[PDB]
Amino acid sequence: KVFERCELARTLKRLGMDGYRGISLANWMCLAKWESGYNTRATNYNAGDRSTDYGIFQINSRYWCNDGKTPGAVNACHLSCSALLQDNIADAVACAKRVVRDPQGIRAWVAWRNRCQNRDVRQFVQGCGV
Ligand SMILES: [Cl-]
Ligand SMILES: [Cl-]
Ligand code: NA
Repeated sequence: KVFERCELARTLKRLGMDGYRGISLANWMCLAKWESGYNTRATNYNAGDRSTDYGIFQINSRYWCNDGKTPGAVNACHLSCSALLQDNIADAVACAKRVVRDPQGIRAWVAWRNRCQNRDVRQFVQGCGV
């Protein structure tokens, strides 16, 4: 499913992402936008290290979910990577919460550093009623 901006904004708020571990809703929106374009079925194979990024938040199979084919990987979210490709983002959200529970926080995603950090991100939630 390809989420519409405000539709996604409201969904994340309901799932309790606003201010989770100090991260504003607008930052989560910026992350989803640059990682997948709000697309839940987005998958990206990294031929460089044999891992794959899954779903709306492009969560990596090396540490977070299990896809069985990534070498020396763990499954911190305790989920099959397939769970991260559903239209319902409840699981992807539970896993993203797990990711940011680590010391790096939102910085775990290099894309956030490149396109969201130190920028005016208000635009992602304007007019959405959140
Ligand atoms: Cl699962
Ligand atoms: Cl599994
Ligand atoms: Na894994």
